[PDB]
Amino acid sequence: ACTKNAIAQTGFNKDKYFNGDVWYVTDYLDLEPDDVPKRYCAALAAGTASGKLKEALYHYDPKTQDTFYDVSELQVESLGKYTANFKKVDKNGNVKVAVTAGNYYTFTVMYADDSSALIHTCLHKGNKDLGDLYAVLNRNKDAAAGDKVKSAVSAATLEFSKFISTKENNCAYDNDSLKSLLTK
Ligand code: HEM
Repeated sequence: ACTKNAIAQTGFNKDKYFNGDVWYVTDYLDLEPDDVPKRYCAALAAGTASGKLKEALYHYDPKTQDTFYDVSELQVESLGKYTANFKKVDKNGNVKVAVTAGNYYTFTVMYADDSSALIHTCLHKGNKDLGDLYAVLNRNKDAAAGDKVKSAVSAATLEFSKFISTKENNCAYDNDSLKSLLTK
């Protein structure tokens, strides 16, 4: 179960965040015990496509090889805070699991600049939530976390030392598929 009302960044710049480009997860923190694997990778694209606010997600377990993509339309709750009902798709946007009530995530942009971001998500999927999940993002998949985003982690009353890095998993991303999925 999720327990945090994450606060969106003051002055959040939606058009810069949702510019159609890719964000890589470099570090993550799940508040719940062994909610997610210790070794993981993930990335997303975020943009407006034909007037609609969209995200495309990619998940890959580097040990089991489990791979999936998602597309969602984001609804606005407030500046930087969204509710997303997702559909599981292949990399080409063909639907594998349709949108359904009960399958949604919330998404809060706590900090962002042109290169880095801190987000919170709460996943709801039928019978399961995946507890509060924080993610440090970068435009460069290999970037070490800089002072702006590390300071934002501190300002959220979190300890960056507890975040788990994704960097040592050899993950490789299809950033072309992520961008194209925004339209699907
Ligand atoms: C970057 C932000 C992230 C968002 C918005 C997000 C969102 C989601 C969504 C919507 C699903 C369900 C997809 C489907 O069934 O079609 C999912 C599943 C999952 N995510 Fe994330 N995720 C993100 C990052 C992560 C990270 C960094 C981990 C870390 C380990 C992670 C681990 C998982 C796991 C293991 C599942 C499978 C859950 C299951 O079905 O039991 N996610 N995520």
